[PDB]
Amino acid sequence: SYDRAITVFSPDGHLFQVEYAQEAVKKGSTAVGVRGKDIVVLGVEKKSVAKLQDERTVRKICALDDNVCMAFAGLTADARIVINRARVECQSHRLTVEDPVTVEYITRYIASLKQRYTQSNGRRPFGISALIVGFDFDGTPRLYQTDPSGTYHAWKANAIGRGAKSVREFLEKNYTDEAIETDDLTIKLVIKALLEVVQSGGKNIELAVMRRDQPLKILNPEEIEKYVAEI
Amino acid sequence: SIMSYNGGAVMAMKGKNCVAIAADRRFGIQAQMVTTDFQKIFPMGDRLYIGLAGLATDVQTVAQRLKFRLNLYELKEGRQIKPYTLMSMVANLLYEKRFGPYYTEPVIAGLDPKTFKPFICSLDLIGCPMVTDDFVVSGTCSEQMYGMCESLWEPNMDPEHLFETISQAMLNAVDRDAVSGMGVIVHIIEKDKITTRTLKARMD
Amino acid sequence: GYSFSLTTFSPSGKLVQIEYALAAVAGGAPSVGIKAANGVVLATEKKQKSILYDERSVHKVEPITKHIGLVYSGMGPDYRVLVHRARKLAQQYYLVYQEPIPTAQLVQRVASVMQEYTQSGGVRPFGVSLLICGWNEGRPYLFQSDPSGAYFAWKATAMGKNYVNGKTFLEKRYNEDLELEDAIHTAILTLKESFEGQMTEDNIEVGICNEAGFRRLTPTEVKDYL
Amino acid sequence: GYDLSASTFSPDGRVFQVEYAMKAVENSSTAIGIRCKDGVVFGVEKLVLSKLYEEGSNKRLFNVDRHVGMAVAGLLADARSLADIAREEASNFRSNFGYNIPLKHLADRVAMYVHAYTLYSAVRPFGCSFMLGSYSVNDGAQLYMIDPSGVSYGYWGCAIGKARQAAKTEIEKLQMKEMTCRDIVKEVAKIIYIVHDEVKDKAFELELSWVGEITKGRHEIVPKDIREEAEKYAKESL
Amino acid sequence: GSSAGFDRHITIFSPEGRLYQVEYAFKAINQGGLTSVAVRGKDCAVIVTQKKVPDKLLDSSTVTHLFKITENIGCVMTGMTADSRSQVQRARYEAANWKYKYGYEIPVDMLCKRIADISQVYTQNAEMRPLGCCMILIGIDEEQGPQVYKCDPAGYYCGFKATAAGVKQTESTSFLEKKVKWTFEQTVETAITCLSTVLSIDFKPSEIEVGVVTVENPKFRILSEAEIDAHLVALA
Amino acid sequence: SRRYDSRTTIFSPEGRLYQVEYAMEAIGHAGTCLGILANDGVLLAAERRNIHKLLDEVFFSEKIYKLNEDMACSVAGITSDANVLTNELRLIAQRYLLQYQEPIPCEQLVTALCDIKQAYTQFGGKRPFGVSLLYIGWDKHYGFQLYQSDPSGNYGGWKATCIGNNSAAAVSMLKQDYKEGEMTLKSALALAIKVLNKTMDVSKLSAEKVEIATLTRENGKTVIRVLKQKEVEQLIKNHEEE
Amino acid sequence: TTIAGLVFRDGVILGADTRATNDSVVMDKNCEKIHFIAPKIYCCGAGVAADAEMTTRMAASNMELHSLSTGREPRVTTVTRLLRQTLFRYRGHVGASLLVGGVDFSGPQLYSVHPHGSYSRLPFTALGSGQDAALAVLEDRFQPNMTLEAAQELLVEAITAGILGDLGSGGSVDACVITGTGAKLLRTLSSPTKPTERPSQYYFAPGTTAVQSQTVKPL
Amino acid sequence: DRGVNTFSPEGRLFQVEYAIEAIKLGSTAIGIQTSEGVCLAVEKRITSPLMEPSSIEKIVEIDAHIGCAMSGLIADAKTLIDKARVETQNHWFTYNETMTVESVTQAVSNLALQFGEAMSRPFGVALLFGGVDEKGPQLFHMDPSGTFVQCDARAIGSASEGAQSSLQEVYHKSMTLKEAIKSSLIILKQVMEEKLNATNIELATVQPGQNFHMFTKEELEEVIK
Amino acid sequence: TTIMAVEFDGGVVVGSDSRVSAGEAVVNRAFNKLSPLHQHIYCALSGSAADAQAMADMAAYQLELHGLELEEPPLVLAAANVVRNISYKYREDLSAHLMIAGWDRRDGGQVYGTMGGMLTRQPFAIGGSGSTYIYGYVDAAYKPGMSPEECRSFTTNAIALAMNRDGSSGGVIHLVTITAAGVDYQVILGNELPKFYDE
Ligand SMILES: *[B]([O])([O])[C]([C][C]([C])[C])[N]C(=O)C1=[C]N([C]2[C][C][C][C][C]2)N=N1
Repeated sequence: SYDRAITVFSPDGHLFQVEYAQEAVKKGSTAVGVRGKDIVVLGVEKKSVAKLQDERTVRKICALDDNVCMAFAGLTADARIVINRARVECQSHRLTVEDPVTVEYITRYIASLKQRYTQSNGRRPFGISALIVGFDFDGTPRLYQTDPSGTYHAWKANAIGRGAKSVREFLEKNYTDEAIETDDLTIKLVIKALLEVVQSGGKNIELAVMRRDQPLKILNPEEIEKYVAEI
Repeated sequence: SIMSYNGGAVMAMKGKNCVAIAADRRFGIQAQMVTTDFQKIFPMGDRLYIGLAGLATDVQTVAQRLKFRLNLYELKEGRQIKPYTLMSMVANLLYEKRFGPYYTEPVIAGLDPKTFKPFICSLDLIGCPMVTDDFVVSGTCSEQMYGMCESLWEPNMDPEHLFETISQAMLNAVDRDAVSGMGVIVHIIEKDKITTRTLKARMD
Repeated sequence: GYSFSLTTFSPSGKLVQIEYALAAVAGGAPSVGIKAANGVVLATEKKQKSILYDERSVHKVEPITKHIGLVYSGMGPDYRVLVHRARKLAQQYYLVYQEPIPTAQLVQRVASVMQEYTQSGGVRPFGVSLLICGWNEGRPYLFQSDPSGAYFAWKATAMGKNYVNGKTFLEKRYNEDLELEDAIHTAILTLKESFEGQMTEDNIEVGICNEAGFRRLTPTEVKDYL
Repeated sequence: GYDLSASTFSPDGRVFQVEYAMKAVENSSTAIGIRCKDGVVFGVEKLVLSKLYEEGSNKRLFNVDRHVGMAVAGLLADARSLADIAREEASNFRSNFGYNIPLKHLADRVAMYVHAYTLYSAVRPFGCSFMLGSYSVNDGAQLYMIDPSGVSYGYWGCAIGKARQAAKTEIEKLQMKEMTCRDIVKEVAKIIYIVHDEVKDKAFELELSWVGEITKGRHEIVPKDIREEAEKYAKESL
Repeated sequence: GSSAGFDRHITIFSPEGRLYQVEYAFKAINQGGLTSVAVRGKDCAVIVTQKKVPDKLLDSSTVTHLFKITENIGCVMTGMTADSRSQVQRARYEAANWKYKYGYEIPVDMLCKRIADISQVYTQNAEMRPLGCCMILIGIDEEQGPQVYKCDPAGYYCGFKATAAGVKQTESTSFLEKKVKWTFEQTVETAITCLSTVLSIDFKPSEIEVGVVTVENPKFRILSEAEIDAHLVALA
Repeated sequence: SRRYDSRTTIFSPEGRLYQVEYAMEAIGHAGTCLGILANDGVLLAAERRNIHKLLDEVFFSEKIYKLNEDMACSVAGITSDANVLTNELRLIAQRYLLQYQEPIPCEQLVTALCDIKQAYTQFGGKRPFGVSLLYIGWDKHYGFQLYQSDPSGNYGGWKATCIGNNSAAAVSMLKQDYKEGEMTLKSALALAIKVLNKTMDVSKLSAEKVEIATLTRENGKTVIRVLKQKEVEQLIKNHEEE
Repeated sequence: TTIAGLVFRDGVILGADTRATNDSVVMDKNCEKIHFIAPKIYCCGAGVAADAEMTTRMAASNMELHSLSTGREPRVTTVTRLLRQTLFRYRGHVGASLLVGGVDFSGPQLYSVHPHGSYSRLPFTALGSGQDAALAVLEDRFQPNMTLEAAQELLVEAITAGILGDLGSGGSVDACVITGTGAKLLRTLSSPTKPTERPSQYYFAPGTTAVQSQTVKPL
Repeated sequence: DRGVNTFSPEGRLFQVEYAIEAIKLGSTAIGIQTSEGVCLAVEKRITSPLMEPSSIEKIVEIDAHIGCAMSGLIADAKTLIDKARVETQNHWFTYNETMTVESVTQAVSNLALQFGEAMSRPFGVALLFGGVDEKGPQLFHMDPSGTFVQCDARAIGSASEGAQSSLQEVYHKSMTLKEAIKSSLIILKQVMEEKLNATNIELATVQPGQNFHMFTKEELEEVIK
Repeated sequence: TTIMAVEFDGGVVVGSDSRVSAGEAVVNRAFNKLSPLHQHIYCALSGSAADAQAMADMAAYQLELHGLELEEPPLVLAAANVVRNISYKYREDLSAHLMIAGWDRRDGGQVYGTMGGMLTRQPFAIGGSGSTYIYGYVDAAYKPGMSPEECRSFTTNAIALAMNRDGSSGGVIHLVTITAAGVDYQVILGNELPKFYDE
C-alpha cells in the first residue's frame, strides 16, 4: 500500500500540492453563480462546441439530489468523483434523518472530503473548485463555494475557473437588489459577467436555473438566445 | 425437506441425433400454488439447455451465476461452450458451496457445437456428474420418472418419436406427484432447429 | 516492498524499462519457431560455456502440458518463473473445465502475468520473450509473448541474437504447405545462419508439437536431422 | 552514492552500510572473552563518562540465560535489543524442546537475526558486536562472537572494541587451554589494564563475569573479593 | 556500459538490458578470498575448499565452508559468510519440507533449482539485494548416479561434471577442462590437484576441507585431517 | 524508498499531471482508430500495425473487442494495458447483468471504466494505463451511441471521432463530411475509408492494413460483425471510383 | 459400491462395480469408479461421490505439476501423502474413501486411505458398502506373488461377491491392471447382469400427446 | 528530499516548524481570561465585498461551558473541533459531568504529532480554548507542535507579536470582563488592516453561570462605540 | 489396541498389537503401530489412527530438522517434549496417545508416556484399550534389573494376555529393541504367541 506523504508543508508555511491544485482550477472552464430572490442562477462556459459532439454526455452542471445542484471548475475527472460521493451522502442522509439535506450540509460534506485529501498519505488533492446552489427546506436561496484546500464560503455572487478574477472584479459593481429582483433579471447579471471572458459569447455558454420545488431546469439554445438577442 | 418446498421435475432424453428436455411449470410454496408459468429450463447456447429443479430461489440464483460465467467464457474464448465443458463448469460452481449448498439438481441437454452429438447428464446438489446414454431425471417425482423412462425409452428414436416418449414420461409421472405439474414444457433440440411445445396437462 | 511503479512513462510516451527488457531479450540466445501444416517446431541454440557443463542437466525447451511447449530468449532465471506460472495456470484451467487449456487461452494468461510486472510496485519487467506452441482442435499454434505483455500469432518467427536476419531468412524459405519434418529442417538451418562454430546435437535443443502431443526431441533424434 | 542503503551493492561487491556499522563497534571500549579448561571469563573496560553516574551503570555484561553470558561493544541501545532477542530465543528453545539451548545453536539463531538487518533499505544494520560464553558438563566451555554482518565463530580467546588488536596480542601469550577459570580471571583483568588508554578516556571501571565448573554452569558476576585480587594484581603488573 | 537513473543502485534494467546489482553480487563472492572445487567421479562426488584460519585464537573446528543439508546431500559455500549461512539454513528447511510433503528425499537438482528460484526473486524486487554467495551441491541420485550442482546470485543453476567458484574460479575451470576431456581416489586427487595448481600451494592436511558422497556410501561425509593426509601423501 | 519513488500521482508546479500527459503522447503515435455514428448503426475502423507477412490470423480481430451482446470497443496505445481494461469492461458488464437482469446501458459502462482510470491518477503510486478507447453500442435508452475515453478518466459522446496517429487531421475531415442525422451505414463506411485514406501514409489504402466492425439491429437483436477482406476490398474499390 | 485391489507378482490389479445409487434407487448403471491419477498410478473411490471426484482430480493435477518440475515418474508414496494430508486437514468432512494402487521405481504399491486421513499399506484391500463380501473372497483365496491371470480372476470374484451380496453394488465389474510395462484399463471386464429381454411392448403414435402451443426456431 | 519526520540540525522537526509558519499567515485572534469569565475575539478578514461575513466561523462552541477560537488553516481546524466536541460528549456520557478546559485541550493536543508515512502532516492551525469549570474562567492555547499551556492573555495569528505587546501592557489580574472585551477590541482594531466594524469581527464570551455566548451585530455595535 | 514399552540397562523394548478396528469389523489385521521418529527413537500409537499418524509425521519432520541444525542425534526427552507440545496444544481435537521410547548417549534407554499433553518418564508404560486388562499382570511380574531378553519376553507375555481378552486388540505382535548398536525388529505371528489359560 502506497503510504507516502504527498501534501506537506513548505518553508513559507504553504502546502505546495494544494497550491498546484489551485493552478489546475485556474485552467478550468469559467463558472458563475448569482443569488436571487427565489431562484439561483448558474452560468458555465460551454467552450467545447464541436459539431460532432453529443452535448448531453458532457454536462458540467449536475444534480446532487432533488433540491441541490452544483457547478465545478478544474479537472473534470476529479469533479465526477466528488459529485458521485456527494450523491451517496444525500441518499444516506435521507435514510437516517428522514429529511432532505440543506445546501450548507452538502457543501460541508464536500469541503470536508477535499480537506481530507490534503492531509492523507498516498494521495494528491482534488484539482477542482465548486459552486453549490439551491434552496433550503423553507425556501431561502444559497450560494456556496468550495476550493481544493477544503475551505468553503457563502457568497452573493461568485466566479471560478479561468479569468475568475476578472469576472469577480466585475461582479462587485454589477450585483444589486434591482439586478436580482425578477427571475428574468437574474439571468441578465450572469451572462454579462460570463461575456467578459467567454470567447464569442452566445452559443459558448451553458445555463441553468434552480427554482422553488422545481427540478434541474437547464435552459436551451433558443431560450438563451432570447436574452443574447436583446443584449 | 428443502428440495420439496417448491416442488418441480425436470427430465432429459437422448434420441437419434437429437435431445429433448422437459419440465413442469408450477411455482408453489408448500401446498399453495402461486404461478403456473415458472421457468426451469434456461438456454446456455444455440443447442445447449440446462434444467433446474429444487428450491426456486436457488434455481434462479444458479441460473444467473452460470449465465454470468458462461458469458465471460464465450467472450474470452471466442467460441460456444461444449456440452461436457458446461457440465464441469456447473459442477465446479456447485462444489464451491460444498458446506452450504445450493438446493438444486441441474440437468444438461444438448448437441456438441461441431459434431452435433447428443449429450445429457445430471448433477446432484454437491456437483457429482452422471453422464448417461438414455435419460436423466430430477425433482420431487424422480421415482415416478425413472419408472416411466425405464419402460418407455428406446434407442435411436427420431425427433417425432422422442417427443412422444418424453411427453408421456413427464405427463404420467407428474400426475402421481402432488407438488409438481400445472403444465409441461418440452424442448426438442435438433441440429437445424429448436422446437418448443407446451402440453395439455392437468391443472389440479 | 516498494508500492510505487518502477516502469513509468517518459516525456516522449515510452516505457523505457520495457524497452530495456527488450534489449536483454535481443542479446539472448537465438530461438526459432516454425508452424507447419501438421505441427510446430521450437528450436533454440544452447551453447554451454565449457565441456564441464552437463548438457542433459538443464533444458531450454519446456512442456507446459501434454499439448503445449515453451521456449525463450533472454534471461534464463526469469524464464523459470514464467514456466512455473504457466504450468500452474494450465492446471487451474484444467481443474475448472476438465479439458486441456487451449494454446491461445494459456498465452493470454501468461501475457497478463507479464503485463502485471510492468505496472505493479517495486518490480522490474521480465527480461524474456516467449515462444509458445500447441495443438488444439486438430490445428497447430505458434505464439510470441514479450516483456510488455503483448502477444502475437506467428507462422514462423525468430528471437534473440540476430533475430532480424533470421526473420528475413524465414520469409524467403517458409511456405504454408510445409510439413513437420521439412519444418524441422528449415528451423535448424535458421539457427545455423547465426550460429558460431560447429552445430552438434549437444548445443541445440529441439521441441516438436503434433497431434500426439508436445515433446522435446531426444539427442539421438537431433543427430539424425543434423 | 553506493553506501546509503544495505540493499545496495557497490561496484566492487561491498555493502558499505554494514561496514559503517562496524566502525561504531571500533569506537567502543574493549571487551575480552577467554575460554579455558573449566569455563569462560568475560572482562569489559567500562568507561565512566561522568562522576555523577552510579557504579554499575550502563553495564555491558548480560545474562541471556542461566548458563549463558553476553559481553557487548558498540551502540549500547542496539546491544540491549540484541540481548533481549537472545533471551527470547533461549526461552523459546526451552519451551519447545524441554532443555537448555546449546550455545552454538543460540549463536546461530542470533547471528541470523543480526544478518536479517543487512539486506534491506527498510532497516539498518545493528551497530554492535557481542560475545557469548557458556559452560555445561556435556558441551564444555564455549565462546562465540558475532559482529554486525551476522558472521559468528567459536573462539579460544576474543576481543572486541577499539583496542581489539592490542588485546589480541596479549591474549595469545596465555595458554588458556590448560588453565582454569580462577587463575584466568586475574589475567583477563591484567590485559584490560594494559590496553586501557590513560591520555584519552580517563577513568574506567572493570566489569568481570564468568561461567564454568566453579559456578556450577551458572553465568554470574565474578564475586567482589575475587575481583579485588585481580584488580590488585593487574595494577601491579602495569 | 551505459547507465540511466537508478540502474546501478537497485535491480532494474539498464539501457543495455543488464542488471548491475546482480553483477556486483558476483564480485562480492570474491571478497572472501577463497576458492572451491567440486569434481564428479564415476561413482562419487567430491568437494574441496580452501581453509584459511590465520587468526590463531579462532576455534579451528567451527571455521568451515562445508555443510550438511540432509543425510545424503552436502554443500560448499563460497562468498559472504553470513549470506552463505542463511542460504544453507534455507536449503535445510526446503529439503526437510520436501520430504515431509512428498514422502521421499529431495533430488539434488530439485534442491538446487529451489534455491535458484528464491535467488531470482531478489533480482526482480528492488527493496532487497541479492546474496553475495555461491552454493555447490553434491549427492547421489538413485538413477543418475553422482550429482554436482551449482547456483549463483543471478538465480542461474546448472549440473556439472566438474566446477569451481571463488577467486581462482576461472583458472580452475581451465585446469579441469583439459582433465575432463575416475575412481574415488582419482576424483579426490583431481580436486586437490586443481586447487593446489591454481593457488600455487603445497597443501597441508589442515589447510583444506574435503567432503564426499559415493554410490557405496551415499551419506555426505567430511574427511578428517588423517584421511586428507593419506591423499596428500599419495599425490606427493 | 523515497529516493526511488517516481511519484506518478502528484501535481506538477503548473497544476498538471505529467504521467497522464506522457501516456497521451504514447496514444498519439499508436494506430489510427475512428468511430462514426449513423442512423441505422455504428462502425469502428482501425488501422492495423501488425502487418508482417509471417504473422498468423486466428482471433476475432486485433484492435476490436466485443464487450457484451450490444457493445464493442477499439483501443489505441499500449496493447497489454488494453487487454487489462478490456477484461475489466467485460466483468463490469456481466456484474450489471447479474444484478438487474438487463444489459448495461452504454454510457454506464464507459463511466465505470473511467472511474478506474481516474483512481490511478490520484492515488496508489502506479503509472496510469496508456490506453484510449472508442465504444460503440446500442441500448434501450439512447439507441446507437459512440464514446471515447482517455487515460485521465475523461470521456465524451460523439457523432464521429478519431484517436491515435493523425487523429487531429482525421477529425478535421470528419467535420466537413459528416452530415448530422443524414448518415447511413453504407454512407458511413465510405466516409471511414475516405478519412482513413488521408490519415494513413501508405498510398494504397489496402484491405490488409485495416479492420472494420459494424454494429446494427436485426430482428430485435444487436449484430456486431467484422467486415471480411472481400467486403473491405470492395469498399476500397468504391473509393477509387469515387 | 464395491472396490478392491491386490498386489500380484508383477504389479497391481484394481477392481470396482459400476452402480451409482441415490438412496435406494439406481441413478447410474455405468459409473466409472477407477480414476487416473498418473500414468502408472490409479485410484478407486468409494464414499461421497462428489468428494471422491474432486479429491482425485485435485490430486492428479498436483501430481502432474510435480512430475513436470522433477522430470521423473511420480511415486505412489507421494500420492498417498498428498491425499492423506488433505483429508486430515478437513477432519473427515471430505468423505473420500480410496484405494490407491500403482507401480513406481520401488515396485507395486497398494494403499487404502480413509476419510479422516489415516492410511494403510497392504497386499490386498476392499472398500465401500460391499467391502466385507469382497474381503471374504480375498481372505479365503489370496496368495502372495500370484500370476497376472490368477490375480485378475481373484479380483473379479471379490467384486462379484459384493455385486451379488450388497444392495448398494451392481452392474459390471471394471478392472485396472498396472505393471512396470503398461496399464490395462478394462472398463467392462465382466458383465454378470443384464436387463431381461421383455415380452410385449408399448407404442405411441403420431399425435398421441395433445399439444397446446408450439414455436419452431431455425438455427 | 526528506521525510515528514526528519529532525533538523538544531533539533527541530522541519514539518512542525513549517506548520508554525502557516499560523503566521492566519487572522489575528485574541484571548483574555479574567475573574468574571473569558472573551474571545477574532478578525474575520473578509477578502471580498461579495463574500457573506456570516459564513466565516473563527469562533465556535465546543460545549456549553467551552468556546474555541482558531487561526491558520481553517480547514484543518474543523477536524480538531469535531474531535473536541466528541471528547466532551463522551466524557459526559461516561462520567455524568462536564469536562474541564484543560482536559479538552489536552485531548485535542494529543492529535498534533500523530503523523507519518493517519495524518500525513501536522495540522496548520493554532487554537485558543476558553471556558469555565471548577477552577473558574480558563484560557488555554495550543499550537501545531502539540504544546498547550494556560494563559492569562494571548494573541495568535498574523499580528500576534504586536497584539501581545499591547495585551501585556494593558492586562491586570483585577480587570473585569467589560474591560477585557473593550481592551481586546481596541487591540484588534489597531492591528487590523481593514476598518473594524460589527460585521468584520467575531466576539464571544463565557462567564460563570452563563453559557458560551456569541455577541450579535447589535451587541457588537454597542460595544464598538 | 495394546502398546507397551520397557526400559532396560542400555536400551528399550517397545511392542504392540496389529489390529485396526471400525466397530466390530477388522479393517487391518496386520498394522504396524511402532513408528520411528529418528534413528534411535520410536513411538507407539494408540487411539485414532489418523490423529496418531499425523502427529507422528509432524514430529518426525520437526526432529529431523532439529537434528540437522544441532549437528547431533536428538535426545529422547526432546522427542517426547515435541510430541507433548503437539498433544497438549491440540488436546481438544486429537484423540491419540503417542508413547515415546528410545536411546541417546546422555540418558540411555528412556520411556515416556505423553497422553493428553502430560509428560511422564517411567520404567515401563502400557497404553491402548487393551492395557486395562494387564495392569495387574505387569505390576506383579515387573522386576528391576531385567535384561533385554527378559524385557522382550515380559513385553510379549503382557501383550498376548491383552490380545486374548480385548476385542480391539489382536493379530500379531510387533517388537523393536533399541540400543546404542541400533534397532532390532521382530514379529511374533499368531501361531507363535505365548499361551496361557484360555478355556
Ligand atoms: B487401536 O485400536 O487403538 C488402533 C490404534 C491406531 C492404529 C493408532 N486404532 C484403531 O483401531 C482405529 C481405527 N480407526 C478408523 C476407524 C474408521 C475407519 C478408518 C480407521 N481409527 N483408529
